[PDB]
Amino acid sequence: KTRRAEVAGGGFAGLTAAIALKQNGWDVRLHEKSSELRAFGAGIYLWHNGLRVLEGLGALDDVLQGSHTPPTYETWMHNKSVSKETFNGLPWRIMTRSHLHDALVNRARALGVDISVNSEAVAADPVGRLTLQTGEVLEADLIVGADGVGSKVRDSIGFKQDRWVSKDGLIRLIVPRMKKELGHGEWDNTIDMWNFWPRVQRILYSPCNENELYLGLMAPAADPRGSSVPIDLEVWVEMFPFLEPCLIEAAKLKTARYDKYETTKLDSWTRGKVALVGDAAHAMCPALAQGAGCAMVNAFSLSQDLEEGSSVEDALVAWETRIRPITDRCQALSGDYAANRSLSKGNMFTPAALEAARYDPLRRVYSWPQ
Ligand SMILES: Cc1cc2nc3c(=O)[nH]c(=O)nc-3n(C[C@H](O)[C@H](O)[C@H](O)COP(=O)(O)OP(=O)(O)OC[C@H]3O[C@@H](n4cnc5c(N)ncnc54)[C@H](O)[C@@H]3O)c2cc1C
Ligand SMILES: Cc1ncc(C(=O)O)c(CO)c1O
Repeated sequence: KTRRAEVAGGGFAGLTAAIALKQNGWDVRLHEKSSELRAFGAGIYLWHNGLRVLEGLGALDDVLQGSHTPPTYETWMHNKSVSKETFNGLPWRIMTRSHLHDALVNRARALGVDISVNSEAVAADPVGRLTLQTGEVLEADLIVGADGVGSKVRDSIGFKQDRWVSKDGLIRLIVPRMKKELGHGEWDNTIDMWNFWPRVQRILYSPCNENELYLGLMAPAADPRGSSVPIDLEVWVEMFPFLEPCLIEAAKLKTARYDKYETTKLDSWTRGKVALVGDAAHAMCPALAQGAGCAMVNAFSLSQDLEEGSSVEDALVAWETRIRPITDRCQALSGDYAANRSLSKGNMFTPAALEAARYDPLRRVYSWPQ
């Protein structure tokens, strides 16, 4: 009598899906292919939409404790401040990835979500079957493909996919704030530090709390010094000398990686009893800082549509129809911003840019008007 769900992927999308379903009385098992539950990418921004998902998941308190809302989101071009934005009170937050992940994992475990590590999904059947790498076949009423950009769940079924890969990437790190050492300034702000001269180098400066600073060091792949890991300290200090104390700390991180990005748009997100959520369905450009935000909204919204008394297959179709346009629009605008380097101008968090952020998944309305 109890509905059973199998979720592939222990990232933000899968954990959100698992918690939301479990709260609604589903028996839920989650599979993570890695040997342990961990989140990579150093730091992350969430906004009102994702904070509302966290509220709905009962995971908000653990997130807000030990995370940070800057006094303002500031943009520089060539060390000149070009904008300071506060989004008319719209809630937002910066945190380490591990901080968000821990909150979600703790909540999943408190609810009794069955979590299997070293467990890899390699195929899904729309009739409600999930196959693991070992050969084990699991039957369920709902299968969730939350297994990231290279989703085997998705690819085992076959979806029409618009794929794009970025030639350029960035190096994302957590370092000590070194706040005292930074001297005079507004070092609690988000500061997006753009430059095109003398070279294309950018740092997104993102405090996570009183102890930890999230840095995104961005340079073209064709730049053999700026794209180097561990970081080429000299070329970063040269263009960002006011961050030297933090950059010296960053240079100690020998695990640093230069990560490129892909985007994904699919003809649909569903097939029978299989739903694709998160990057598996809709990986996007990071300009609007909404990749995980949309992923969490979508995973949460999936649980909502499964409460309507419909068959799982109909609920999944209804879910995509209801919730997908917010993501399609956000993904498109982020792509345009990225292609045009729009954020470099500052003042670009317009009402349209903030549309995904303004969405409240709990009440299903748009809040915090701009
Ligand atoms: C540079 C950059 C910056 C970003 N900044 C932000 C930001 O500030 N704010 C924001 O909201 N979003 C941001 N995003 C986007 C965000 O990182 C993603 O949208 C989000 O992490 C997607 O989560 P997911 O759970 O869908 O996928 P993933 O995070 O990829 O997680 C899937 C989980 O999949 C597990 N797995 C993979 N294959 C299998 C398998 N076969 N079987 C079982 N498990 C499997 C993976 O190991 C992992 O544990 C950023 C993205 C990039 C690239
Ligand atoms: C929060 C954020 N905003 C914008 C961008 C961007 O691509 O301009 C990135 C990439 O790291 C971000 O992480």
